[PDB]
Amino acid sequence: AQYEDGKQYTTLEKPVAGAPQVLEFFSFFCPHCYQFEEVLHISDNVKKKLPEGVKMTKYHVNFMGGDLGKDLTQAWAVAMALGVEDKVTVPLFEGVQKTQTIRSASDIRDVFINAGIKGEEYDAAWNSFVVKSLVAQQEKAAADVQLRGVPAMFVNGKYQLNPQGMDTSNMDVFVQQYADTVKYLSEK
Repeated sequence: AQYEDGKQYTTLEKPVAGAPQVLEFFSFFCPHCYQFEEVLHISDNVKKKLPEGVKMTKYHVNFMGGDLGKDLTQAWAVAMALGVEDKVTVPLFEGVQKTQTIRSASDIRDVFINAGIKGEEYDAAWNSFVVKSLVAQQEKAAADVQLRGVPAMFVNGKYQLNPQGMDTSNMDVFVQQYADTVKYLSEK
């Protein structure tokens, strides 16, 4: 076939019930994640090709960058709770990987302040049990698929995208193949 298990995707031997339709994992420490966000805009091109009725979920992971890695997962929870993902994603990536000015939880906070979120609102969110439970969700979703690498995308908790099985001559063509693959899997 044109799409083949083990080539553009793999099947989880242990399907995850009740999983989000399109579930993406990343880390601000993850160099291909940076490319995926800044250069390729994968998440955005996937959405443009997804059906009607399909929600997209994106979670941060703990296993990169030790203590700061965990801070970043909590910060991403704050971003989801406040609905400010699209304002902090780029400065967090650049602060961690480009300028390397994110070295503590306080520096993470600075990124949110500079993006216009008020200190009070940030600190209240950061310490909230709503964010606590949002951190729990991120961990449990990653735990469900025993995740040891990012970037990763899973469709309906049973298929996992396999970008190594796609040509990277052309960045545009790679993205469309990736997105078309998500669409196919979606309709599966």
